[PDB]
Amino acid sequence: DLNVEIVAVERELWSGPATFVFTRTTAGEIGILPRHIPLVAQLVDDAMVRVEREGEDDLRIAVDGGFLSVTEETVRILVENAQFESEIDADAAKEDAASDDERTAAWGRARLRALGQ
Amino acid sequence: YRELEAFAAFASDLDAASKAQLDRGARLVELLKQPQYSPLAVEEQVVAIF
Amino acid sequence: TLRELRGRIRSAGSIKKITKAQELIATSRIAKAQARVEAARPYAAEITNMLTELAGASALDHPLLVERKQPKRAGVLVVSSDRGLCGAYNANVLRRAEELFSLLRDEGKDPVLYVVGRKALGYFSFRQRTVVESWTGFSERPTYENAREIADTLVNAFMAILGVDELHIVFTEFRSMLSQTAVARRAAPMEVEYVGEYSFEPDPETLFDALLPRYIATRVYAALLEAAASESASRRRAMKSATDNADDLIKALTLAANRERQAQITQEISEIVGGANAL
Amino acid sequence: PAIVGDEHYRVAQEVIRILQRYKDLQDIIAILGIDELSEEDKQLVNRARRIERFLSQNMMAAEQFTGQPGSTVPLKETIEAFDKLTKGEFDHLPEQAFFLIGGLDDLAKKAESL
Repeated sequence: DLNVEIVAVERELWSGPATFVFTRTTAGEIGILPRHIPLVAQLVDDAMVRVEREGEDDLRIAVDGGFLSVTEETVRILVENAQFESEIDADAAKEDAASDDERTAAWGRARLRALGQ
Repeated sequence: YRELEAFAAFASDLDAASKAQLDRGARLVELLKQPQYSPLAVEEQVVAIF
Repeated sequence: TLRELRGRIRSAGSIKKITKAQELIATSRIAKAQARVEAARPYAAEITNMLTELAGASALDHPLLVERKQPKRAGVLVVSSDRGLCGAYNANVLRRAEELFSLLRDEGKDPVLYVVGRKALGYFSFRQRTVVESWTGFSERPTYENAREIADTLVNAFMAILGVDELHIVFTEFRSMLSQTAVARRAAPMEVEYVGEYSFEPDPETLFDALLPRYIATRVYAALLEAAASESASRRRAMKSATDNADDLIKALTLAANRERQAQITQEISEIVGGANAL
Repeated sequence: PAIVGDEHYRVAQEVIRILQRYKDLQDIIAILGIDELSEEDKQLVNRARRIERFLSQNMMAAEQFTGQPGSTVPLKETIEAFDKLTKGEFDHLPEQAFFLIGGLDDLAKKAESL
């Protein structure tokens, strides 16, 4: 099973094991299952992450301009700021998605995508 | 040394010269320390302060 | 005189109470800030690791890694507190900043200020030195957003707009609880550190270029966190010193007030018995 | 000023102003130290400490106690030195450089030694 850890710059955000991880890197969409070759990539500005947690349901995360690393030991998602699907404010994300600012608009669109649109 | 020890009690760092002075002063103070009813002849004091 | 002494002994007691409270609150906030500093260590370590891998795979021609041909200006990010009672914290930071400015002039570089914290703004405004940009109100509780903004401004100045050909950061490193030392680090251009001895998407040149600004941002964030921890430690030390000084001043004023109390009693008795002897 | 001259009077009164402001701050300096003062008072306090230590002199009668020979400072040199100190032309030297020194030449000599 994958050792999936999501590390925000301020703090470590999540550390549960998973069977499958999914995200849109800058050069296309990618999925990682255990024993994937080492990799480094940049998640799209409005990226989202799906972690197929083995025990419970999958975890959908809105990620802000994060980086993805795959290693023989663990799968790391470095994050500037991220939110689990349960913590997303749907109305706030909808409002931000129309924001003029590129960063705010991208973050809101990422929140919408993680939530389930 | 007394003044510098008062200063350094709360300073964040001590320079090489300051630390050397503090170390010398601590040993000088410990050297002047003397037990009661144990006076020292003047030559013994000369050697001790030396 | 006795009334003045008792009023002063009242003030000193109130000040002792306030400074002891501040010392204990600083002891708590030191723990909080140190916990935050540790909490950001994983991201710093992992981003540094992937940065080393990309640099191994990169060309190493990014602007942040190559010295400018002729350095004219050198930005300096001075990280200072925003509230007083922090002892010589701000003084040490600004002394190191001035030493850095002298070194820069000896190298021909013209320093240009970016200042974090209100106190450094006052220090530099008194000395008629212009701060291009200043950020305030988060030295106690820095977030990653403030570090992102600071790093973005610094990197934009470095790339450029008059711009700067180099940039340093002066801040109080939190070496240990007892000791916190003002240090200056050149945050750009970064030295390539070859040492004895993966896949990349898109190619390692673009990924490395998009990662390096993030590295500068995380290093600035770590600097801000460590400066906050050092500020809290310096506040603890300064408030312990203030409490000790207030206690010593209370003792001195109490000894005095006792002396004038006894002297007033004596003088009153002298007057009374002088009147008695004459009558 | 009618007797000692306007220069002497001005320097003396500026020194007195600096020392009086230092005395007024003394109560705060006792608790918190110079680090809490404003930067116009911090500068004033630094040069006030230097003025206070410069008023000291290696007296000729003090040789029997210290061994250091005495020094005499002419009035014009004293006025010049304190005019400089009040204007901040010496506020970068260490304070001990002004201690029991007696003059500007000796001030420079001791500064070096430190």
